[PDB]
Amino acid sequence: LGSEILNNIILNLRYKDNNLIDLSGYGAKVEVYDGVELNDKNQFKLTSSANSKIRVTQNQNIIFNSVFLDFSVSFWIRIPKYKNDGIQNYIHNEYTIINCMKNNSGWKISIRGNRIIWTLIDINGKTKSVFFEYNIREDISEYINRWFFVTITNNLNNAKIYINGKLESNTDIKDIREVIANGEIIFKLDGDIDRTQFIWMKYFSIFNTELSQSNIEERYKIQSYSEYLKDFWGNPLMYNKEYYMFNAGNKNSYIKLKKDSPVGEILTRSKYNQNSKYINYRDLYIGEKFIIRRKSNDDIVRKEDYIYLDFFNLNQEWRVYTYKYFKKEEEKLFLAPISDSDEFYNTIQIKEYDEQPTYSCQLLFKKDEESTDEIGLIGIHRFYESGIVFEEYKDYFCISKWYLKEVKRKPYNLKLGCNWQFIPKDEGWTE
Amino acid sequence: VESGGGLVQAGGSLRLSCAASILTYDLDYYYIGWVRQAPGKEREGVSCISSTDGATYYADSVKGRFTISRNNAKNTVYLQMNNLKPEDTAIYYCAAAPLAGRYCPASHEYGYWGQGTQVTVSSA
Repeated sequence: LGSEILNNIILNLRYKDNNLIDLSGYGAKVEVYDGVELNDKNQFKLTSSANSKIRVTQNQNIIFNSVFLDFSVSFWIRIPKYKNDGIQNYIHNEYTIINCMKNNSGWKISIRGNRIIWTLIDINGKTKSVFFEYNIREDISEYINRWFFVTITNNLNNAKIYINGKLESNTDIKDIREVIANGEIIFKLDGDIDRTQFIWMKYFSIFNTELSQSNIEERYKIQSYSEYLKDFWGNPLMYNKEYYMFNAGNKNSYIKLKKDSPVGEILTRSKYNQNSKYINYRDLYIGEKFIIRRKSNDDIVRKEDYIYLDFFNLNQEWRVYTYKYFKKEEEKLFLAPISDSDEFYNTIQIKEYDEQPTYSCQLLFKKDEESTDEIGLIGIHRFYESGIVFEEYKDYFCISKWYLKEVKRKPYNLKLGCNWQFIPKDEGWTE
Repeated sequence: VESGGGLVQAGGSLRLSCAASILTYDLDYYYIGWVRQAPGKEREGVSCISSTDGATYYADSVKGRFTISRNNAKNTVYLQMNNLKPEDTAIYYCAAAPLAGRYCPASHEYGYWGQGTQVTVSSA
C-alpha cells in the first residue's frame, strides 16, 4: 500500500473495498469505470474496451501548489508478450496508457512494443522523452509478462527511469522548463491497439520531489515484501494450481520423467521456431506439469509451509520423493505414484533464503515437520556417464546436501541450481 | 586476458595465467575455468576452480597432468600443464561462470571469455 513516504507523496492510489482510492491525504477524486478489473492484491487491468479507464481528478481546491520542477512517478507493471503473428503491430504501434494533460502541458506514459516511454511537455508545449526498452531476444526475459518496478524522476536537468531500483535511462531536459502537472489523470489504453491488448498495473504513486536512488531502492524492497512466495510472473504462489518448473541456475533446463526410470531427467528447452528476425525466446510451457499440495482458509503458499510436490503423469497425479538412505553428496529424486512408505521422505518445506526481492524459492526435504535435521535441497546435479568429459553429461532432478551450505552465503547466490520458480499458463504468454 | 602460451616440445611444461579480475566483475560466486579448442574440433573444457572454497575439477583427458590454481590476492588464475602431448595443441581460453552446481560448467555455460592464448606442441 506504498513503501517510503517522507512527506513528498501527493498521489497514492490503493485498493480499498472493490475500488481505488487516493490515500495521499490530499483527497483526490478517483473514478474507476467498469472495464477495469481490480483485485485485493492492488493490481488493476486496463483493456482495449471503451469503459476500461480510471479518471483521477487531482485536488484543485487546495491553495498549496505541491509540484514545481521536481517530481517522481512510481508503479509496478506487467506487460504481456508479443503475439508471434503480430510482431509488426507490436513493434510499430505506440499506445498511451497514462495521460495527464492540461492546456497542452503535462506528462504521459506510453508503450511501443518492448519499450515504455515517459514524455514531458512543458508549459510552452515543448516536448522531451526518455524510455526503457527490454530485449525481445533473451532466452529467458526478466521483464516480458513479469511484474517489474518502474520509477521515473524529474528535475531541472534530467529525466531518469529506474527499473527494479536500478538506473536504466536518462535524458537531459535543460532545454525544457517546468510542466503544468495539476491536470486530470486518465488511465486508459489509447492508440492503434489490438483488441486483445492489455496492461496490468499496481501501486501507482506520485511524489513532489526527485527521488534518490537510495529511496527508490528502499521502496522497491518494501513493495516487493510478502509472506507468500511468488510464481514466475510475480503473482502469489498457489496450492492446487498447475505449474511448469523453471530453474534460475539452469535457465534453459526443464524436467521430464525418464522413460525407463523413476527419475526426472533434465532436458534443454526448445526455442522460438518460426523465423521472425525481431524475436527469440525459449519455450516456458514444457516439461512435467507440477502441482503443489498442502500437507495438513486460502490457497496461497507461504514461506516455511510444508508441502507435497506433485506432477501429472498422463491421467494420474504422481509425487516427488527422496530415498531415505543416501550416502552421496547428492542423489536423484524418486518420481512415483502417491504412496506411503517408511523408506522414502515426501515432505518438503518451501523456503525463501534470498533477502533481496526474487521470484525464486527453494525446496527443503526434512525427516518430519518436527525435526531440526535437514536432509537436503532440491536442485539439478550433473552426472558424467561416460568419462569425465565436461561437455558430455546427463543432468538430473536431485536432492543435494551441497546446496545446504551454499544457500547460507551472503549475499544470496541467485544462480544456485536449487533456485526454482513456478510457471502457470498466463494469457500474457503465448508460444 | 590469458598469457603464457607458446611452442613447447613434447613432453615439456608450460604455465598459463589469466588476469581474471575481468570476467568476474558481475559475479559474487563463480567458477573460473579453462576451455581449449583444437583447429578441427569443438571446444573442450579442461579444468575449473570455484571462487567459493577453491574446489578443483579436471577432465579425464588432463588428469594427473594439469593443475589449476588461484592467487586470490592478485586475483590471477594459473594452469600448470605437464608432459604436454600434441593432443594438447589448441587455443586456451580462460572463462568465468556462475557457481550453479557442484560441478564444472559446460563450455556453453561460461559467460565471460578471454581472447585465448595459442599453445602448440611439436615433435618428429
